[PDB]
Amino acid sequence: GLRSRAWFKLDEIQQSDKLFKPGMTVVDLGAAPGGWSQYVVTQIGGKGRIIACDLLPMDPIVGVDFLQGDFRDELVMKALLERVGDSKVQVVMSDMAPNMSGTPAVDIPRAMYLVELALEMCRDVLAPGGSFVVKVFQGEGFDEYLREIRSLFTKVKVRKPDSSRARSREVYIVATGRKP
Ligand SMILES: C[S@@+](CC[C@H](N)C(=O)[O-])C[C@H]1O[C@@H](n2cnc3c(N)ncnc32)[C@H](O)[C@@H]1O
Ligand SMILES: [Hg+2]
Ligand SMILES: [Hg+2]
Repeated sequence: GLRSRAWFKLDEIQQSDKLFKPGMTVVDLGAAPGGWSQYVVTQIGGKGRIIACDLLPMDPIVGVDFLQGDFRDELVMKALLERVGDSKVQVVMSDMAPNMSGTPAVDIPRAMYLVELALEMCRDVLAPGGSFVVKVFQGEGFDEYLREIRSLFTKVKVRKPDSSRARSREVYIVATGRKP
């Protein structure tokens, strides 16, 4: 196809939630191979920019500062913050998901650790009034994580893009209006 399933899931979210606007600065976590950043550049235009990260390498994209490393490493955080600088960040987006073993009592804790890391970076860099979109799986830990996001944002929706496989346990929490 011309674009990946991931690209289509974000297009569906932009259609439903209107997160991306011209000139915004966006953080893209678990960016490889680049669908979400490629999509966001079409919305933020050439004057916006993205600071992206993945364990895997990916093709460069004009307007995207891409750092390849393990987001679980405190060091990689430091380097990502170096690319953000004093730019205000209007959206933090995360599509990170772990290598899955196939056993939920193992895969869910691995996945929840990454979205907890994504929320901690959101707390640290997202500007007041900003948005956070994160891939999360149904199951253990989902209720508490959603409650925490609801306490930090003015509006929160749980989206299941039509492009998301019906068999997949994933959903996307879409939060807008980061509270003061
Ligand atoms: C569903 S894919 C991302 C697809 C991407 N949104 C796109 O549009 O191409 C999930 C990504 O999370 C990344 N990931 C998982 N654990 C990570 C970690 N510790 N640090 C950085 N990226 C991680 C993976 O390497 C994988 O590329
Ligand atoms: Hg990275
Ligand atoms: Hg936040």
